[PDB]
Amino acid sequence: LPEHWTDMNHQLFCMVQLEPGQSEYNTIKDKFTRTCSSYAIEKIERIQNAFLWQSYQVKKRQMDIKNDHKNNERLLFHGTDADSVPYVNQHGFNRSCNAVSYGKGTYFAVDASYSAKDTYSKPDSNGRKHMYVVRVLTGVFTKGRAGLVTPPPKNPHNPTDLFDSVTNNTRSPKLFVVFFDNQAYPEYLITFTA
Amino acid sequence: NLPEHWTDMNHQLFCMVQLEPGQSEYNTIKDKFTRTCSSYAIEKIERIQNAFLWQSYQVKKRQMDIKNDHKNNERLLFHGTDADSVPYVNQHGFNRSCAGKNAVSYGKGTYFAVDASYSAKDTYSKPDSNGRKHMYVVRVLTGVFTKGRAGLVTPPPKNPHNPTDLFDSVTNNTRSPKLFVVFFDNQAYPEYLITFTA
Ligand SMILES: O=C1N=NC(=O)c2cc(OCC3CC3)ccc21
Repeated sequence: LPEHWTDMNHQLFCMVQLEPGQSEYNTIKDKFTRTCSSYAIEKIERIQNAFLWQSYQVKKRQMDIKNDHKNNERLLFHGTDADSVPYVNQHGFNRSCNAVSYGKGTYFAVDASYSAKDTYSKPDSNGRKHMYVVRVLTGVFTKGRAGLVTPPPKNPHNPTDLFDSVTNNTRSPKLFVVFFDNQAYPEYLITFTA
Repeated sequence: NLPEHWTDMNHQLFCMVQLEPGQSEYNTIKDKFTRTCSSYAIEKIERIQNAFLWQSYQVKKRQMDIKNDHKNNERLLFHGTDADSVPYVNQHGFNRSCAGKNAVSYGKGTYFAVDASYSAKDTYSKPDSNGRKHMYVVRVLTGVFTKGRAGLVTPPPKNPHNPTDLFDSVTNNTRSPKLFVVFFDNQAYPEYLITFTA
């Protein structure tokens, strides 16, 4: 389990509220405020989910072998409604659960501002919005298209050797779509307001 | 962590191994199959050695074994499919996003049968242009299960007031289970591919 995690008293799930002004809080706050400096942060919580982390690290080791190099991982944003937060904290991201123009997967934004739209981070009855900071195994990617259920093949002559993810634009990506469980680890939950 | 009876794959991550009749491994799968499908004949039985699917599956099994209270979480079940799906299942396993609607739906997931006779239906194991039918024998993490419902995209909660604490799978009938539905990747390991004909 990672260094920066705090002790869980032999439990396998904890949401840990970060201390404002310490290094970890400042790093995550800066990634958000790059594009969302007009929003008010109520809190940032570290997601310590041992089972999700295990399953994700296994996928990461496998993708590092398959792709014959590292650099398979990116930090991305995911806005969601308050009713989905408990599910994501416990079970992560489920493609089976908005527009799906680049395929039937889970969508992650490069910019917090994109995930901050009310259609994604729906304001709850008290006006609070929720956005995850997500470790995503984007790996080797191609342009997506409507109706994909998995990424395309890297060569139609080996139809089972797939891209790891798809994007809106391969030269200047602003979103990524992954199509498999455990390709995304929800690392921080930001609670914020307009 | 690959099983010690697998054949050497020489740094490769995937191998299909043809089993020999007379070996206990071939004969127990043949018996499991013929118990309900004695009218069909087996062409061959291949052991699926997929290092990546095995690792992800064994991680999910250890997690369910920890979470559940000394349960037998794992059953050996059947899955009939078309020849066009065999290369994908062999490499990537069972994808709920590719699943057909079942004639009796207990949820939107991947279906597994207790009896080979059910998977032997032409609806599931579609005969290819040479008349070969294909059925996987599958390690499935059924865990703790309940009767499913056609609307499900995940197993239901055990308790409505704790919506995130889920059953592991659903069935058609908890007293006499004949099918299981799983809603997550890496909850099933395709262990053997049976090729068979009328
Ligand atoms: O942050 C997000 N949370 N949920 C989404 O569905 C989502 C979707 C998304 O791109 C969808 C548009 C059609 C290409 C971007 C971000 C998010």
